[PDB]
Amino acid sequence: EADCGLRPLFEKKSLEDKTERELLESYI
Amino acid sequence: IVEGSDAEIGMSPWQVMLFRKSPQELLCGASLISDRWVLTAAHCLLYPPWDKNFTENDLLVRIGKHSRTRYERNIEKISMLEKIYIHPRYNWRENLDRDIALMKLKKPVAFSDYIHPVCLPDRETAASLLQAGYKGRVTGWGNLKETGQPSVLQVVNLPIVERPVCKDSTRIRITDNMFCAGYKPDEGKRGDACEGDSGGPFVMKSPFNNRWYQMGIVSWGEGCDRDGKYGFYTHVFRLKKWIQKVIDQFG
Amino acid sequence: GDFEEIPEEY
Ligand SMILES: N[C@H](Cc1ccccc1)C(=O)N1CCC[C@H]1C(=O)NCc1ccccc1
Ligand code: NA
Ligand code: NA
Repeated sequence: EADCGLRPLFEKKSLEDKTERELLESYI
Repeated sequence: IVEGSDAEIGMSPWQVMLFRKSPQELLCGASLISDRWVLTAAHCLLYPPWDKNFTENDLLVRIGKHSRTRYERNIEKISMLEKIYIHPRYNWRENLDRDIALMKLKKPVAFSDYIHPVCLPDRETAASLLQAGYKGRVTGWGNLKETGQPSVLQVVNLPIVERPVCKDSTRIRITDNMFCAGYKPDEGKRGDACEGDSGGPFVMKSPFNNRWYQMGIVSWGEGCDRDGKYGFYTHVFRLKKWIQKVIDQFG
Repeated sequence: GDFEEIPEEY
């Protein structure tokens, strides 16, 4: 649905989890 | 999960545990894709070589969990199955081609801080993100080693591997409905899915819209975290039409 | 035999 993939305790609060940046950095 | 870490609270709110009713035990991972649909691997429900053939009433879905074995009162929700749908061309005889199944819940699950659906990829997100070297994230309550068991949900980030390296790592015939992921021996780092992680999601966070997408389903591996071997994942976007047809027809 | 018993209701 419209809100899929946005986690209440991270994206919805603009908080990052401890390893998502590892994913972003691989998207070269 | 081998060589992963404890998840953060709420890190994977689409994570689902498929739970056997008697004997009460973990059967597989799975994922929440709407308030009434759960995605998993077909082999979690149907695998005749191992005399596995589960029916709706054999199972429960536990959503919002963190701890593997505890009943997480006031956090997790437990749902019954209304119907199981396995891909009609799932190949259990040979190589687990099209290793995908859908489960419809009897009643909608209430979303919360711990329960929230993952997105499924459209063609453009798939084409952009399913590239060798790009990393996804695998989660599950399966074994910590090839043969303890984890106290809580485990997470590991792993790079997608080039299709020739996937193919050259195994004698099994690989199809376009699969991809493989994991580090190579010379990369230092390691990690893999293992027994019990079957059916759980491989997810990627889109840098275009900052949403999580489920690109893969944990399907098969020869051993766990062996050097020179890789985990194989059902290619969710390649099977999207079937997913859509099921949800369109059966709601 | 690992798991905490879940509520009977389920
Ligand atoms: N070891 C087999 C390999 C295989 C592959 C394709 C056809 C027949 C056998 C396997 O992974 N199996 C046999 C059927 C279930 C699946 C499994 O254990 N998957 C769980 C798993 C996923 C990723 C890494 C390790 C284990
Ligand atoms: Na080969
Ligand atoms: Na490996």
